[PDB]
Amino acid sequence: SVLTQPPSVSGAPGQRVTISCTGSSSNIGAGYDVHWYQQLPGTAPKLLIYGNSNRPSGVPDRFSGSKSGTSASLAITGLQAEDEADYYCQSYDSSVVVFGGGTKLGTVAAPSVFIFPPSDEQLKSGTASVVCLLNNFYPREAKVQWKVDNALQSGNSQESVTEQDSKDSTYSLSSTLTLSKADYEKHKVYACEVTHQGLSSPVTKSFNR
Amino acid sequence: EVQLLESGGGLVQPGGSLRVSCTNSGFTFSNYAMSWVRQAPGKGLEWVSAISGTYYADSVKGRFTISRDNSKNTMYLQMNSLRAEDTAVYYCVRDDSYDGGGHYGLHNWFDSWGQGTLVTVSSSTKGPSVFPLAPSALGCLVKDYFPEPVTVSWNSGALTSGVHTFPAVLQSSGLYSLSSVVTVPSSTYICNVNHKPSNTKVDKKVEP
Amino acid sequence: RDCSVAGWLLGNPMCDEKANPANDLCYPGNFNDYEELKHLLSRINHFEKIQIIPKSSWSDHEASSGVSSACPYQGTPSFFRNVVWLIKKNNTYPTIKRSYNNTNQEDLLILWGIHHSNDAAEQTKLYQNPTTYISVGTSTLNQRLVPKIATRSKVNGQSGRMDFFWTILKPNDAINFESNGNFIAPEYAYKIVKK
Repeated sequence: SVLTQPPSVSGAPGQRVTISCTGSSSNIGAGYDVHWYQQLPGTAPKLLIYGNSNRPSGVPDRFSGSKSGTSASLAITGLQAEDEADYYCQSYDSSVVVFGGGTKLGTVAAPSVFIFPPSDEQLKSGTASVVCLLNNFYPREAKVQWKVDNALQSGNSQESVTEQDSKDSTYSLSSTLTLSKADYEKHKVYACEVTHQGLSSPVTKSFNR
Repeated sequence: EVQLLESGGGLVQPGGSLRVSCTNSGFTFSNYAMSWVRQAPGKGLEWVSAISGTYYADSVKGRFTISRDNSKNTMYLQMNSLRAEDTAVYYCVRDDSYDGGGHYGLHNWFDSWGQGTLVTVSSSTKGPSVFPLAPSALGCLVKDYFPEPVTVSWNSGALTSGVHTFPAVLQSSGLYSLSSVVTVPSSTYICNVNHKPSNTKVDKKVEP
Repeated sequence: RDCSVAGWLLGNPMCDEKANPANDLCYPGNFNDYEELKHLLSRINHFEKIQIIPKSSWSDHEASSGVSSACPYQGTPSFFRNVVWLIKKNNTYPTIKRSYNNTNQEDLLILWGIHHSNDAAEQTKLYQNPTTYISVGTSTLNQRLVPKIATRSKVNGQSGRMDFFWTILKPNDAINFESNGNFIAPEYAYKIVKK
């Protein structure tokens, strides 16, 4: 199921990016075609290219496959924020089917930051968790700090990050700090400190019990 | 629309059995070959098997069985012996060929893709807990469920405005947790939550 | 050997006179003027096969494309070895300009083919162009072809048809193919010595 593909690309709007899909002389050194698939993040694959150069309808003219020897290439001209997906190439080898390993993909925004206290119901249940929100920033590299009375709390959080949004093209991240309610209520101040690229003097949002 | 529909998937134990039908309308079933393509969590696609006449990838051989009924215009995949690594969302797929009326898989592509139905191999079941993240952006969080998936709607579900439904976090508890949030500049709103295979439907109105 | 006549020339992956053969034409469609050729097809005391146009001559179209369930070789879809089925490239089927002057002082056996389809959306799938043609000429003869398109049965599992044609290209002469679609070009040809 693996041909070969680069892990991820990066590009700028309107610019051109080239997607390689390599392979042995066994499969693409055979002459079997290469097909591509554009699969939106949390959706089925959509047939992108077929027969190495051809596209079905609903597909833009900004997409062109080019097949060369044991390799093949997906190119895109006139980029858009609608084009963000995982791009896989498919081909056959001694039947079966083989796939690429896929390839993922500009103004700097400062992330809108928030901090959300715990619920009530979550308390009488059992333990308690605390969530910090960062909305719609670029770039992807970043960091979040949980400061309890300045104490940098390590061990207590897992954080998930949203795949780049379609039309704005901006990520968002929720950091969830999971605790034990007993070990929770002692102190008062609970913070979130965020350093972005657009930063200036850094930002820390918090609250009191 | 042209509808590929795969139904009946959920939690199975290792060494279990699962029969997944793909349900079809919009064309003539008998006139096309069909396939199954599966995608594991955080992974790409892997050919499972196809039928016009049956073909199978190597990882599934002898423990998977592909079967088509054009009388009822559906097709199955019988999965027994199922281990662990078999957990993937299952897309029922259309095989489309330059050479037309061919029933042939050899070289053709996949134009039409199913919606997908997640098969999970593990034990044991669960259902989530819905607590609000409350304002002076906002939304609610989902704690402690199993298996995946859940699904988050908003205000009866018709809201696409600044909404964020996060990637689920498999926790230390071995129980997925996550958050769905919305956005807004200044100032009743409910998130509508279903985790289907606990038979769970919950919706909680949010406000401070 | 196992084959018929025509397909054996076209190359017909299923075979490497014969009364009533298993494999004549693996893909359906007509055969234009079988009979005539048959007669002077024998009376040949000398024979060999050589190339004229490789698939590598075309940069503007997608060359190795058509191979079908109707023409497999050991369970794998293939095509008449010597004929070449041409598909659009990059969503585009530029009109073909190609000519072959016979520099050999020995004569030449020439054949080519036309693919008939059913739906014109399906025509749009392969050749991209709704209305196509084929026109060829040598010296005496000038041919003009158009695909007939409505719908059809399943013969050889296939709903489409393929008509093939033949000629004899004199030495120090040429042959001129013109098509923007629905065309099956040659690859290898036959040197012929008559009785």
